[PDB]
Amino acid sequence: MDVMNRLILAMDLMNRDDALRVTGEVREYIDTVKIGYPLVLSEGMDIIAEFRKRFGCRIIADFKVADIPETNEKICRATFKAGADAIIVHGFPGADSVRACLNVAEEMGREVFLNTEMSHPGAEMFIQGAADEIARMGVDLGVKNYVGPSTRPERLSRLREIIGQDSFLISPGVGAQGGDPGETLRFADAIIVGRSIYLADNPAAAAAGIIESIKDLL
Amino acid sequence: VMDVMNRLILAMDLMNRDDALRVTGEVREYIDTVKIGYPLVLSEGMDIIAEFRKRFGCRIIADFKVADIPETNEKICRATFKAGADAIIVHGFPGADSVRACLNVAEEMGREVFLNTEMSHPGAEMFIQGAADEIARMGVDLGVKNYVGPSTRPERLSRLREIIGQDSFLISPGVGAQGGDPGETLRFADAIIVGRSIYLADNPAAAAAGIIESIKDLL
Ligand SMILES: O=c1cc(O)n([C@@H]2O[C@H](COP(=O)(O)O)[C@@H](O)[C@H]2O)c(=O)[nH]1
Ligand SMILES: O=c1cc(O)n([C@@H]2O[C@H](COP(=O)(O)O)[C@@H](O)[C@H]2O)c(=O)[nH]1
Repeated sequence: MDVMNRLILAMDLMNRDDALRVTGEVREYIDTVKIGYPLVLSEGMDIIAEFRKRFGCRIIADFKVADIPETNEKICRATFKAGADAIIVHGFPGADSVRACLNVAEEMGREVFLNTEMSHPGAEMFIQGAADEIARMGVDLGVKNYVGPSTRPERLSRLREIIGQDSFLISPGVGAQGGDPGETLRFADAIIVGRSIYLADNPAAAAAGIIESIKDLL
Repeated sequence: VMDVMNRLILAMDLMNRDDALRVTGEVREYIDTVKIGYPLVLSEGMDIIAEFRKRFGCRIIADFKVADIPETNEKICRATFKAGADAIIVHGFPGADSVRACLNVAEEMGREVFLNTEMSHPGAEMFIQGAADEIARMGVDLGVKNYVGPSTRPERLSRLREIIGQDSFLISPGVGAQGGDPGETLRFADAIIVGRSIYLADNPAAAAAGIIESIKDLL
């Protein structure tokens, strides 16, 4: 996956007009948008096709898929029907649940991203202790796309070690949650940025600023 | 706690609006509580919750397995309750802050949170099972009153009932298609969740009635 400027916009605004306007304001800087449940549950799955029509951007559906295999298959099918290029799935529910998603992605010509360790403080309770094993599970299953935490560069580096340089790694927690863009790109292929851009007085200048700060990494 | 008719919750995971409505309507006399998940919501929109409320006298539990950071969890819960869901189901494996985010929105909005503790499918054995007792205890500590646990592992369902106590409300999926027994599950759960055994049956109403006949002495 070739992400413009190594920068993925997390579009978590919850109304269509604002989401479209802000995305339009930063369109020159990105070509990949992560759309999650905040926007989809507020405006419907048709918003994905709308983004594709307006911007041609790739769409990663951040749905943290975390059900039994049978339900996971249905969720992926509905998601790809809506035009998503990729879906993000949790590894904590185990290998069968991940495989269910890989099957549908293969059928519809899409990608699965595996979330290995999350960025927020609560990730320390249960997820962090399982994270290396979840990463190895991804490797065993043939997963090629991963998500790991900008807020813990040492853990992000370990995840990169496990999955290898061939795998694709994206990383949220940059900006609002405290992660640094350049440090994160030592290990991740691309950074995910939400509030630092979409809540900024001037989203375009915020994106431009982040890009300026990592210009030597592009 | 919610008064679940016949201790039976329909898992409405058909992805077609016409079929979902038909089947739900056919079993309406047996079931006043419907679990709606992402298979149906992602296919037909959040307005499906509105349509079920309009058409049927049913409570709606939004099974969204909420599993994000606290800030995003808050947004998901707000949108879900705004749409008319009585309750939402959240994961505990992302930790206490993520659960608390959901509880806070539910408190503010006058709705309820269910916490998923151990899941019913084989893969749950890899990571979830080992965390499940602690996730349940965490729930108790956070003041969670409603829980989900697995019909497919009676021993685990029993332990989870112990941890959360008799006053807590416990619902349990994995009955029928996944191999769990209605009667045995109701030894520990307040209500059973049933999907395919009902919605894929030639006569969903007869399937529901048959489940209910099998547990008649437990009502
Ligand atoms: O570990 C993770 C995984 C995520 O997907 N995310 C998501 O990435 C985005 C981060 O947005 P923000 O830059 O506003 O903190 C949100 O959509 C959040 O749900 C995260 O923050 N941490
Ligand atoms: O541990 C769990 C938790 C669930 O919510 N579920 C959900 O309960 C329902 C089970 O449906 P069924 O009776 O068709 O197996 C599905 O909606 C599934 O997503 C589950 O099967 N196991």
